[PDB]
Amino acid sequence: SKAFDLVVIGAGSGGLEAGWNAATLYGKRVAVVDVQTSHGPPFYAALGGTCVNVGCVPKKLMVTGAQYMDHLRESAGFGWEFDGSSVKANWKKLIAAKNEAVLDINKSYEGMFNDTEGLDFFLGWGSLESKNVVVVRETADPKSAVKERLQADHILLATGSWPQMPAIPGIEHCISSNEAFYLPEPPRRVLTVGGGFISVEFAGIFNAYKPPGGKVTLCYRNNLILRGFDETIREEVTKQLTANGIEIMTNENPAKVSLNTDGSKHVTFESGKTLDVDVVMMAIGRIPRTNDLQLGNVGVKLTPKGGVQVDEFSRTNVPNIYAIGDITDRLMLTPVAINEGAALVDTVFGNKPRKTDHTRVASAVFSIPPIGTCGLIEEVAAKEFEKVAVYMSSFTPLMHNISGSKYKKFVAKIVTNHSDGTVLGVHLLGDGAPEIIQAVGVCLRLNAKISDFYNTIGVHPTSAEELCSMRTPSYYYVKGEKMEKLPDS
Amino acid sequence: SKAFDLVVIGAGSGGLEAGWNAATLYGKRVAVVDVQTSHGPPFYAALGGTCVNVGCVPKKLMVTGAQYMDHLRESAGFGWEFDGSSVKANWKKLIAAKNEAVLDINKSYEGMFNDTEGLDFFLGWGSLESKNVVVVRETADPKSAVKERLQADHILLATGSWPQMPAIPGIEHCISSNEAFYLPEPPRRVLTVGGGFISVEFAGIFNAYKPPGGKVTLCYRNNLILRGFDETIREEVTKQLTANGIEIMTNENPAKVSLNTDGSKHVTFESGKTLDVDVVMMAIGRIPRTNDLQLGNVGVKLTPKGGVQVDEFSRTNVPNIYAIGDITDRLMLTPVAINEGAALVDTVFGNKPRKTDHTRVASAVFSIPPIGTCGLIEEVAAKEFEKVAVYMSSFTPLMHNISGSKYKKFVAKIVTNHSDGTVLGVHLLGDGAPEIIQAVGVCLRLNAKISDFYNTIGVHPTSAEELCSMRTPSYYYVKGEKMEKLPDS
Ligand SMILES: Cc1cc2nc3c(=O)[nH]c(=O)nc-3n(C[C@H](O)[C@H](O)[C@H](O)COP(=O)(O)OP(=O)(O)OC[C@H]3O[C@@H](n4cnc5c(N)ncnc54)[C@H](O)[C@@H]3O)c2cc1C
Ligand SMILES: Cc1cc2nc3c(=O)[nH]c(=O)nc-3n(C[C@H](O)[C@H](O)[C@H](O)COP(=O)(O)OP(=O)(O)OC[C@H]3O[C@@H](n4cnc5c(N)ncnc54)[C@H](O)[C@@H]3O)c2cc1C
Repeated sequence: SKAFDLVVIGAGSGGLEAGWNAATLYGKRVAVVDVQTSHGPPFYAALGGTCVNVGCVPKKLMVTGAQYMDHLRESAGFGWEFDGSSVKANWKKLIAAKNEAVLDINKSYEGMFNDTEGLDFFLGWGSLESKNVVVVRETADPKSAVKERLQADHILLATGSWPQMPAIPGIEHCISSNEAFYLPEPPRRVLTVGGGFISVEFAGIFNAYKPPGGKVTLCYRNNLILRGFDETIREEVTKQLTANGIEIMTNENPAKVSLNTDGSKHVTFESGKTLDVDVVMMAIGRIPRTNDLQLGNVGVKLTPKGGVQVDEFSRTNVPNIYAIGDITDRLMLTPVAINEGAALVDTVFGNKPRKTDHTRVASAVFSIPPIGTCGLIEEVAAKEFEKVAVYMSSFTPLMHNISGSKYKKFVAKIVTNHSDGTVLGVHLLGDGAPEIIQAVGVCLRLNAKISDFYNTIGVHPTSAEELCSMRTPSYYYVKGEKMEKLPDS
Repeated sequence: SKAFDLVVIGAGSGGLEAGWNAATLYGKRVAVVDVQTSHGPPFYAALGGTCVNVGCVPKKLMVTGAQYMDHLRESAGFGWEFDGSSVKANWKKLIAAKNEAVLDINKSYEGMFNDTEGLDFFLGWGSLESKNVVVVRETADPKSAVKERLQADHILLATGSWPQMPAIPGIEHCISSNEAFYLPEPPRRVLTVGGGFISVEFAGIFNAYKPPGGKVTLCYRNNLILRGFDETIREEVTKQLTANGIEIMTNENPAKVSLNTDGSKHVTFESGKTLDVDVVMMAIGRIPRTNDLQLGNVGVKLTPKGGVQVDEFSRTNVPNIYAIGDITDRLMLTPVAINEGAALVDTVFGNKPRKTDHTRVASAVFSIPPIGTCGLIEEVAAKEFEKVAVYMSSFTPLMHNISGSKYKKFVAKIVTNHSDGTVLGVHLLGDGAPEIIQAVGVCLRLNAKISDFYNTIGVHPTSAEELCSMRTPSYYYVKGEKMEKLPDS
């Protein structure tokens, strides 16, 4: 067995940050375990994590590809002429370019390990033998051959999450986001199941790359997609996906899937409705990846919903064992996992406690058009504060009247504590929204007030200047009650 | 003769804000004077101002159209196929769409005047008869017939600026940005004269719409374009314009222009080099429009360079006469002019003095790719502060390695006071830059430190998140001198 200050199980976003920082900033001896060195089947995730291999990085490339469908059409309003009937979207090329880009990242990460002293990679499946020993095996099977036994002063659990699949008849005919990344050809008809960001993101990707006579359908078991997001924006994204040819089935959920004779899938819904598609993609949730770690050997406690139970400092109930990222089933974001890994390492090896702030985190949805958001939505804020103000701007930007995409209304909302003007949340929908919101996150850290926004001089002409052009609330909540104007008193 | 609380000469960015505020917020009687009711020849600007008619608004629509040249090309990396030889950029269509959009704004300003009590528009040329009378005439000639005599308690000068044309033989064969907006056809060969934002922005526009066998040349009298901007950005923009097929002639300046027998232009540079082009667009500066105001009648004082001299509250040497916007030859931006207009009105009619902060104003250049900037460049900071740190990131984002535009390095630079970490300037080059910098403007009003950026959680994947990923200075200025590391002293 080999001895290490820190052993990390999972070479993903959080795991690599922790490992890199411990080794290069604190001079510790670090071991990092992952199940394969490059993306794709059989394990999908790999060295670099979910985000690099089957997540943020590849899907952003694919969304960027999808945006060209809109660009090509929209150029005509600006005088661009070309043979429309010659236009074809080559999925095979997209996927091949994506694969090369992901592989290049895989390769650079193994170059990092090769070049970095005291930071070593171990290929295999990690699990807990005792509270000081990580065993590395050939496969996920607990009975597979032992490759390595790693003695660890500290153990970090960073194995992320995995797609949830519903227990319905014909689930074997369905796929998840994992497989979506490797489809040999683009589906003519596809059902995306779920109303969260993965389902909305992929619907837009499939919508652009669909062969002729194609149809993308997204279904969601409740009334309105994208729960947790601003309600205006939820309603507007629904309208804007619809206007780009995507069918949105709300209050619907698959009961059953079967094969048609030609090989296509026949979906039956709980309500009795039916749909024939070429691909059914489940995006109904991601669950912490705890099953292979043999946590019962050491008694690391889990949450009711299956995450590793931690405190604010990422500590489990076992003293030298920690958990960060998706395995904790909190905020499933890459930069949050990274921030968590860095704080952990500062605490443990730097001996100066640091915890990640999980509030006021800026995030994005790469829908078409995209969402950018930071902080509280108005419903949540109205429950915590007696007086809240909402500043709303919503209209089609000029260039989209010219482009023909008149449906692309840009939404900008600011939610404040109206007692002192403190900005509680900012919510954006439209082109550039993810890029705009980043520095907004810095503003909220500094406890910006609405006056800090409107007293800042705009950049003209942009969409972002709308954030600096709102002085009078559109409406209020007074102890939970929505109203246009404050009572005369 | 008509009596008014406020008479505004010039119905542009600053004038309209001031007029609207005085009428609607303070209930004053206001007159606003402009020379045209809609955009275009002979006087180009009109109701709405330079920005609405021959500036920011149409310019941005035209750059947006220009971006499609890149989009169509870059789509191929993501699998998009089409008949490339069928591609045509219809300049006439762009201009027609631009015109309708501008005209729509012209028309809406007329409804504003009609619906608003005590806010009236007068068509004609405004000038000062005396301290308390603005005279409106048919033309700029002070001998032309009087249309109106407006008795004014207060007078606001807001006539903006006008293109500078060098005194060279054959200047009559050259145009400015004004005429560029109305060219009947797109020029095959064009020379844009100047290294500032207008010359660069139009170079990009003409480059996208040029007919077959076209060439855009930009010339600049000194060594490196875009003086006043970040040095890394100046160098990068030069590289990236060149890579998109624009010729940049540095250390060259037109000495004369003559008309060829085919109507094209023969340019001779001070060096003796020559170049044949179809259009010569002068973009060597903009100078305050003071001549037609007959300021000598009242003795309003001008600065050495020709602007109306004002204090920080926009007051002239004459108590009831004020000046804002480009006529003051300070910061020539629409939102600054607007902010000055609002502050002046609060001061004069609210009797609570307010002034515009001309520091840390965010701004953009809509080059391809675009620049976004706020605050000080490092050479300027190194003079005001004893120790400054520069945080720098410059690389081609993944998508542009796939797109084929490998020359598109995104540049992010933060300049700080290294004594306390206070952010002094932020400078960006690349897609989204103008949108990213807006909320950065808010951050600098809040006196953000570098640590406020790097302790903010990133939105991934974005270009903007680079701003939150820089912890270690790339280099420093100590007592005005550049060095990679701080001295041990
Ligand atoms: C389709 C999709 C799109 C997404 N888009 C975004 C986005 O746009 N922005 C964003 O911020 N986030 C996005 N995410 C979420 C983001 O990918 C995760 O939040 C982040 O990757 C979690 O990081 P982590 O360190 O917790 O784990 P991961 O990055 O998932 O890394 C866990 C690693 O552990 C390995 N592993 C698992 N079991 C073992 C074992 N027992 N032994 C050894 N190794 C093991 C896995 O192979 C994996 O590489 C997306 C996710 C998906 C699925
Ligand atoms: C090509 C170009 C691109 C630009 N791009 C941007 C940009 O992207 N972002 C930005 O912030 N700024 C931009 N600007 C600058 C911006 O347009 C100006 O800073 C702004 O319009 C100035 O506002 P103003 O109120 O001072 O004057 P203006 O908006 O120019 O208004 C002055 C008005 O007064 C009228 N007038 C003149 N003389 C008389 C007279 N004697 N009697 C009656 N009326 C008169 C004129 O017709 C004009 O309408 C651009 C300018 C140009 C030329």
